[PDB]
Amino acid sequence: SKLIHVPKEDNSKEVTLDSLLEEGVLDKEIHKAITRMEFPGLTPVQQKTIKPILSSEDHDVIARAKTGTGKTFAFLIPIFQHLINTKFDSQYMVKAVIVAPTRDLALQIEAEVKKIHDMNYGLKKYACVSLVGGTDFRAAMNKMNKLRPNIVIATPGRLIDVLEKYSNKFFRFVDYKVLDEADRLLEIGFRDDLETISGILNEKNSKSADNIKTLLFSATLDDKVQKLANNIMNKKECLFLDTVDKNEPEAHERIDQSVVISEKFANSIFAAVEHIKKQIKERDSNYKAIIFAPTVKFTSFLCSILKNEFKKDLPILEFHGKITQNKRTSLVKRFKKDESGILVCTDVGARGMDFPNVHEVLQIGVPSELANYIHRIGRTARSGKEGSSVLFICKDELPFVRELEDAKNIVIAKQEKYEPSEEIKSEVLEAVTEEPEDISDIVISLISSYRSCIKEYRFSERRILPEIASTYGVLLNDPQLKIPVSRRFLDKLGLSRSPIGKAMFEIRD
RNA sequence: UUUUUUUUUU
Ligand SMILES: Nc1ncnc2c1ncn2[C@@H]1O[C@H](COP(=O)(O)OP(=O)(O)O)[C@@H](O)[C@H]1O
Ligand code: BEF
Ligand SMILES: [Mg+2]
Repeated sequence: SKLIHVPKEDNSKEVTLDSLLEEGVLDKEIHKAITRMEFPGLTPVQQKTIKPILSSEDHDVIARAKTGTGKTFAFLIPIFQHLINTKFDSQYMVKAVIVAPTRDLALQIEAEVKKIHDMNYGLKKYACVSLVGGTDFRAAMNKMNKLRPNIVIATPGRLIDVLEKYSNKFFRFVDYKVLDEADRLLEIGFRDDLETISGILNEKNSKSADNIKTLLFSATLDDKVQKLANNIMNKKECLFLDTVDKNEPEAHERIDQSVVISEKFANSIFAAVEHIKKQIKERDSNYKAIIFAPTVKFTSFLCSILKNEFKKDLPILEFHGKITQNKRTSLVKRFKKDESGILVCTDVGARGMDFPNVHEVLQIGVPSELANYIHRIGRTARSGKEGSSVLFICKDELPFVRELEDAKNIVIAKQEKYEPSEEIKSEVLEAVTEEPEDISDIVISLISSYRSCIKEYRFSERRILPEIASTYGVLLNDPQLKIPVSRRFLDKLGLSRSPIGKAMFEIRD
C-alpha cells in the first residue's frame, strides 16, 4: 500500500480548537471539553493529526511525535468527533478500539477519556469501557452490557478473550482501531495477537473487511513499521504524519541525559544510591524519580535496598508485572498525584505512563529493547516541563551506548566514571536481608535477561555474562565465589561445555 | 532454578 510522507514543516499555519470549530471539523461539544482543560494551544501532533484522521479519504494514519507531547488527545479528540458525526447510527455499538501494550497504560487512556467526560457531561453518552487482564471478567462484561460503550480500551490478551466470545454482540460496527505504542505492539509476542484482533474485527464488520481505519502512534517508528503492520492495515493509502525530522533523534531534546560508567554491573547499584542521596539532600527532599531495572526479581531487590536507604526520606513504590493489578492501579494513581517519591519499576512502566513532574529518570543497566531507552527517559520532561536522566551501566555494557549512537542517532554528552567507596558498599550490603538462594535467583534472572540482548546491543558474551554472574559474589561480599548450580541446570542453559559457563558457575550438586 | 510485557476473576 502507498505510503504518503508528510514531513515536519517549519512555517505551517497554526491549527487551534477555534480554527477546527470554525472550519466545521470539530463539533461545539468536543471543542468545549478540550477548551475547559485550558491548554495554551494544541501540541504539534494534535495540530497535525486531528483533521486527517477525520477526513473522508480512504486512508490509514501513522503518527510519530516525541514523548509527552499529547499523542493521546491527538487520537481521542477525532474519535469523539467521529462518534458525534455518526451519533444516530449503531449507537449501542463499539466504534473505536484502542489497544495498548500494558494494562496500566490502557487504564490511563480510559482515565483520559473520563477527563473529557468530566469537562462536558454532554459527552457521557459516548461511553467507554476498559478490557484488561487482572480485572474481573464478569464485572467488565456487566459494564459492556450496562453502558453499551462506543469506545473500548484494551490490552491484547483480554481483548482476544472478549472477542472470541462476544465479537458479534458489540464489535460488528467498529470504524477505527488505534495501536498506541504501535512499534511495541508489532514486535514478536504482540504482532500475532494484533493480527488475530485485526482479523476478527475485519471478519465481523457489517460493512466490509476493509472498513476499519487503523491509526498507529509512537515516539519511535519509521518506514519499517508499515511492513510490520501490512497484515492489519486495510486501506489503499497510508498517511505518515511526522513531527520529527528524518535524521533528528527521537529522544526529547529537553532531557538532560548522562551516563555513569562503573567497572562492575553491581557498582551501578552503589552509584544509584549515592546519586539519590545527593538529590534528596540538594533538593530538600523535593524529589520525584523513576528508576528502571532489567528484571522483576532485581526490581524487587532494588526496592528493598532503596527502602532501607530512603524510606525515612521519601515513599518508595514497587511496580512490576508480579504486583497484583489492584495494587498496580492504586500505586499508579498515587504516583500521578504525589509531589515526590521514587517509583522502582521494570519496563512495564517504560511506555506511555504519564506521571506529572517527575524530575529524574534513572536506569540501572540496559532496557529490554533499544527503543525503550527513549521511552524510559521520556517519563520525564513531559508537557513542557524540564527533566534529567542518568544511565548507570558497567564497562561491558558500553556497546549499548554505541548502538544508541549508530542506530538511533542519540549521543550522550555527559559521561563520567564511578568507583564505590568501601563505606557505601558496607552501608548498602549490610541491610540486604536476602538469603544466598534469593541472591542466586536474582542474579540468574539478570543472566537470562542480558543473554537475550547480546546480539541486539552487540555485547561480548565472554565478558558480559561472567560480569553479570559475578554480582552474586559481590552481593555476598566474596569476589571469588561462583554461583552454585547443578549440571542439568547448566545443560538447560546451554553453557555446560563453555569456558564462559565455568567462569560463572560452580557445579555444587 | 518464569527473561520485559501480554486472556485464563470466561
Ligand atoms: N495541548 C496540550 N497542551 C499542553 N498539555 C497537553 C496538551 N494535550 C495533552 N497535554 C498533556 O500532556 C501530558 C502528556 O500527554 P500524553 O498523551 O501522555 O503524551 P504522549 O502520549 O505523546 O507521550 C498529559 O498530562 C496531557 O494532559
Ligand atoms: F510517547 Be508517550 F510518553 F505515550
Ligand atoms: Mg502516549
